[PDB]
Amino acid sequence: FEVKKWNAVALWAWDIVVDNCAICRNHIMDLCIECQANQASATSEECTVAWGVCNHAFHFHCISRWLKTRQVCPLDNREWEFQK
Amino acid sequence: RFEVKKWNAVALWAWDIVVDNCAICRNHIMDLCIECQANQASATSEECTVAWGVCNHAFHFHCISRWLKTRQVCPLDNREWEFQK
Amino acid sequence: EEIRCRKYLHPSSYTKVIHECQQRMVADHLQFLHAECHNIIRQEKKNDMANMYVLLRAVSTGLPHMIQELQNHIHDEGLRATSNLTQENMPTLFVESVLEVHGKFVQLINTVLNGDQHFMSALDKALTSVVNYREPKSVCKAPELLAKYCDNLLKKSAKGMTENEVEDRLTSFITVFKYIDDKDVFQKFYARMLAKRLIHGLSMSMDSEEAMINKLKQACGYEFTSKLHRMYTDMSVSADLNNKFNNFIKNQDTVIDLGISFQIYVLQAGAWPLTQAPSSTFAIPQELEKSVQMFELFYSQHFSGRKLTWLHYLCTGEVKMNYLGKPYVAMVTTYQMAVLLAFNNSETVSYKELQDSTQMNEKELTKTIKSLLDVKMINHDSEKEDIDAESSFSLNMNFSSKRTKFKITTQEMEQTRSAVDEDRKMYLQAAIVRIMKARKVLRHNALIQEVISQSRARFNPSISMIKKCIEVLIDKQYIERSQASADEYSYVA
Amino acid sequence: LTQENMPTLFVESVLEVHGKFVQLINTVLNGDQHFMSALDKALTSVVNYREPKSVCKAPELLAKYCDNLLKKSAKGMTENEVEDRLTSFITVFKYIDDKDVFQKFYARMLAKRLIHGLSMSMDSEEAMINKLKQACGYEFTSKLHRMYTDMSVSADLNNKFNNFIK
Amino acid sequence: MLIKVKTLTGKEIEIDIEPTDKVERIKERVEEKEGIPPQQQRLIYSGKQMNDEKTAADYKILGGSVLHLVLALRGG
Ligand SMILES: [Zn+2]
Ligand SMILES: [Zn+2]
Ligand SMILES: [Zn+2]
Ligand SMILES: [Zn+2]
Ligand SMILES: [Zn+2]
Ligand SMILES: [Zn+2]
Repeated sequence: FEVKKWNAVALWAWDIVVDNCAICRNHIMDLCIECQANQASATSEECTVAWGVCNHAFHFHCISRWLKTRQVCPLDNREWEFQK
Repeated sequence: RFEVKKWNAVALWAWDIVVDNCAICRNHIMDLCIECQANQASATSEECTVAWGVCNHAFHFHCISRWLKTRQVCPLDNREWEFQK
Repeated sequence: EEIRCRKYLHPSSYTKVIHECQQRMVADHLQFLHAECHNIIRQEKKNDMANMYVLLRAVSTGLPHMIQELQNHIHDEGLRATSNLTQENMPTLFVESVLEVHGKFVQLINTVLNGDQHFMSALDKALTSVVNYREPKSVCKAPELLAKYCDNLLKKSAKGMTENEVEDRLTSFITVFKYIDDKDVFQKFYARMLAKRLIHGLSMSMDSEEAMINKLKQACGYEFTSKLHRMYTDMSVSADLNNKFNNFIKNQDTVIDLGISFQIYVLQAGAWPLTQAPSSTFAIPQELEKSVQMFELFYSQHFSGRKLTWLHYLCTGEVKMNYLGKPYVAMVTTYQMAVLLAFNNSETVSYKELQDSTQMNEKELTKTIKSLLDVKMINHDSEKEDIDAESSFSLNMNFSSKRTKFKITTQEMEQTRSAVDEDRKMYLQAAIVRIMKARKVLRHNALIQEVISQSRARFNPSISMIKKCIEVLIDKQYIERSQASADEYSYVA
Repeated sequence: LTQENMPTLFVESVLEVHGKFVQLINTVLNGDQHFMSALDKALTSVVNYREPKSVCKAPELLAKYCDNLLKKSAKGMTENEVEDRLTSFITVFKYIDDKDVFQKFYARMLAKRLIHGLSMSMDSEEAMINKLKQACGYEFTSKLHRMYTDMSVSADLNNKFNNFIK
Repeated sequence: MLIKVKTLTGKEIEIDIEPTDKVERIKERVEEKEGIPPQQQRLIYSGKQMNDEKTAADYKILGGSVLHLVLALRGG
């Protein structure tokens, strides 16, 4: 089969910067620092984005650990609640 | 003896693990610029100004200056840059 | 014609005959009516406006020209009522003028023009085009002015507006606020000027501040007021933090004293426009290091994972005199207190020797010492003009203050408000006699209109205060009232 | 309301209610600011109505209403009619009191309305985004306005890339 | 040349006239920011009052200063 044309959407951000899970102080694309160690224990699939009202991006482990003893986003002191 | 009566001071708090950084240089916003801390620390230093613009982001003066050499937009939200708070 | 067709025609053709009458009596003469439109709407002839609207809505392409003419006329009345204002009282006059134009034209459209939605949209668009009227090659002058207006309506001024009155006034403020094109700049001034009100204790009442903050939350999205709201919901808990900190003092782990009231106002570093001081590093005065470190520990254990920065920049404190006589309660910025503390240590004060104590930049240290010597708290022992590294200082005993708790520059607002109101009356004294030098006789009610016309670009004059002020010219033998006609007036000159 | 055509009928109902009442305010009661503010509060509680212990419907419903208005629909709604509706839409939109959520629902269905070409016309969304910033500020409609510009640039970048072929 | 002339309540007057200008038109702008008409304020230059053109260089060419104007009426 051949394709005459196709529309490819792409997302671009400046490579010097990157959205980061500041709780683990690592890349969103990269892993959280607590699963950076002992990485053989967990498959690290559950280290995804937890989008919410704060409109930030985090590793799920880091934000969930923060919500274990806190109740606010670690960038703005707003009531954190998962959205996506 | 001048004895103080009352002190209505203030304080600004941020979560320690979450450090605001100049996104170009990634260093601590109160620390030196990436080129200030590596190239011009000995010469002059004390010149890594925390720039604020209509973008209302956090920047180092040298970082944003080298960013503005070949473009005009803020490297966190792609607005029009003014560094005028 | 409609009566005739109802009387003589079957109803199934009622609408056609009236439609066909219009397309032969008010549509084919559209050039005549549309040429008249400019005059018929410019002089606000209300009966003529009503007839014009009832006869123009019928024609298909009849309304738009009148829409455009109303938009232009409202634009002109906006500029004429919002230009060459006094720089002294610009914000209140600006907001009041826009509210007056808006109210009068809402009255005109939705009582005489029948309040068609097209006309209301024209009002909104034109008045938006005037309440952001930039000077050529200049930034828009609306956001800062409305920020100043709100910041004057919220301060504890001597006006003393009642709570219901201030709520109604702030609803009107929302009405005039929904037109500024760059609302982002507006909350950039407002956040800066809400910082002043919630850190110097100048808010009239936290109820009013909460009402205003929450009132922006329905005219703009919750994201728009997130920076604004997080300040108010940080001062309202800061006092509780002072209570909890004093309770932590009451733990009495050791014998602890602060020698000070120590009211603290921790603020959220993100949403507070207070700049994290790039320069002017500071070393805390030794009289207060213990309190600083104990507060740091209290904010550490009782609230984990938190880092302070001790923004001395805006830190305001007060200190008692060193028994120099006439005991005054001296309140200074913490920049000034440390310098004057090292001054208290020894009468001879060298600039270089106080560099070590304060540990700060000289460019604002000179400003602090200059402010100290402006009220002559400190004196320059050397007679050289400015302050260098070798400037000498000592105590100026002979300076006296009429107030013990005297103020260093940042119930006196009552006197200033009366003086401003006096100048309003003083100008009104200097407005009456000009008409007397123009026609020498005017009616009681006709004189009031001339006062407002003379003060069109100035403050709005009160009708009752005219009567009280015009009697000042009577007993001063300037002007007099005719016996036969109370409206008739004359002057001796 | 009929759930198949809930958004447009909802907006028409609330807007006609507001119009009738605001006409009644000053044609009869001289138009005090008190009564206008009372109408504001009342219709604010009206359009915000929700089933208890459940999410609200106003942001999603008005997002879908503006999607209907800006959709390239077969009904042939003209530019003047849709722009007049949007100018009327802002009056309803002011009463939501939860606007930032509406901005998120609108933004998500703008990506659907942009890549798939379902937009009425790329010069008609400007009459919508710039009609929002004037009523909610610049940080409210900032994500939207970076999206809409990308269409009128990347497409140009298309001709700036095919030329790179040559 | 900005003006900081006081008034009956220590108010401000914005003449914005250089010392080469005449007080016949310099005092016009000073009272424009105050409220009085130009030909009504008997401006006193700390010891003398303006008359005719009254070029501002005659009054020591002071910059701003404190010109305590007289608010007498019927002077037009
Ligand atoms: Zn993480
Ligand atoms: Zn993980
Ligand atoms: Zn957040
Ligand atoms: Zn940097
Ligand atoms: Zn640098
Ligand atoms: Zn940015």
